[PDB]
Amino acid sequence: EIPLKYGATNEGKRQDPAMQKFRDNRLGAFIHWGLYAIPGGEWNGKVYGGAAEWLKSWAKVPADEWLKLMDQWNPTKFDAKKWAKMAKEMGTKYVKITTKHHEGFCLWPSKYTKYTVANTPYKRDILGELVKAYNDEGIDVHFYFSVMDWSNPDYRYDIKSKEDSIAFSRFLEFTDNQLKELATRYPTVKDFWFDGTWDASVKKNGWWTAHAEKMLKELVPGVAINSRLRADDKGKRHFDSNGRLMGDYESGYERRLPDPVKDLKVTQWDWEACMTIPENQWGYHKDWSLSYVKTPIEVIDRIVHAVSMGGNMVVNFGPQADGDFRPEEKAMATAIGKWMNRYGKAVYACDYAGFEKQDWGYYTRGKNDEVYMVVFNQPYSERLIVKTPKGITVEKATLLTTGEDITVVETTRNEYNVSVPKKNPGEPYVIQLKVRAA
Repeated sequence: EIPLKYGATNEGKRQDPAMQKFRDNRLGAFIHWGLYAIPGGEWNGKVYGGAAEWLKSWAKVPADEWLKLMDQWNPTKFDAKKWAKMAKEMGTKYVKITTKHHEGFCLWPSKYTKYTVANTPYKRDILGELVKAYNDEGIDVHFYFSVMDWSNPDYRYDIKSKEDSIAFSRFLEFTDNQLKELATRYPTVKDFWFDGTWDASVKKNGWWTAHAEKMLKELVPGVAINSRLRADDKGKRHFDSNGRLMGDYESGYERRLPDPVKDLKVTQWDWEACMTIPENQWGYHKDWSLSYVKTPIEVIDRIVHAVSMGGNMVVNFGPQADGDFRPEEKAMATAIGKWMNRYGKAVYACDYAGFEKQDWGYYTRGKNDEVYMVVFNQPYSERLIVKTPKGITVEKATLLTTGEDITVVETTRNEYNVSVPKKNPGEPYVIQLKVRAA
């Protein structure tokens, strides 16, 4: 054991009701919305291929000039009730919102900086309106927060002088102030998802990361805190120097998912993946031809994949500067919602099933021993192979949508062919198994 003051605080998964809710939700949406939506990846006639929310960096824009985009912040089509309805129809159980991204513009009227929604033509507390509207639909709200802040000259990337130390200490105070403000202004918040914590300055101040977790947990009963916030005494991030997960869940499979065969270790902790629709755009980018754009079925595959390995999945949206969503995003949310309405019993409140991975798709397990086969790849053989763990048998198979009985044939000791449905469902589909343990 390496002695640590600022390492892991949880042993194993939290099982209090608030964490069970975070987990059972399973499917979320992400909102990246800030000043970067205005230029939408273009600056002075050049369209940059990099992530739109990083345009200040790509185009080397000074802070004062970038922040002058506030003069153009007037999203007249914004309607928090419409956003919440969109999320509800998609089947999301929670929404994670960029309270402040690296640019430092705040979606709530912070008293600790002038770079906020209050000092724009629109004036209104976007974050507060969203919290109310999502909550009215029974949707939990999580707050994204970037520690790295390009708008505050006290930020430092590393500490190389006494003046750096003093400035960064002021920065950490400012950060604390904003975090306490979020936690008290929006007391229904269920999670803080930290970003921009990779710099040497933060790594050298692991004590602060532990303090932030503790401070927020005191202010917001049951709140979840992501692993990305956390560094230990030695500067090790996410997992401490003894290999123990810090925070309440692992946040890391950002546009990447664990391997269904080789990465079963992830089933031992709570975790949440977050994904973009294009390859690498989070904020609004005006030109989605520049990289591969995922289809709804590709997104649904990723959602089920995460749940099959005991994790949550969050699908990102980058709203337009005007406060509406682009057509591709409206189509995506609607297609996901249609599928979730039909097949969501295999997603919501489901978890890892403990079965060997098969080529047809994924298993998920419900709260009362239901085992769902979620079929993405239809065998020409018309047989879905099911290999059961020792002592487990398959008593029945049923097509989820219709309740029709599906033939199950024992082929070997411990292996069955489950027939495909008589009629090809023509989309990824669910067969529910009844299983028995010896």
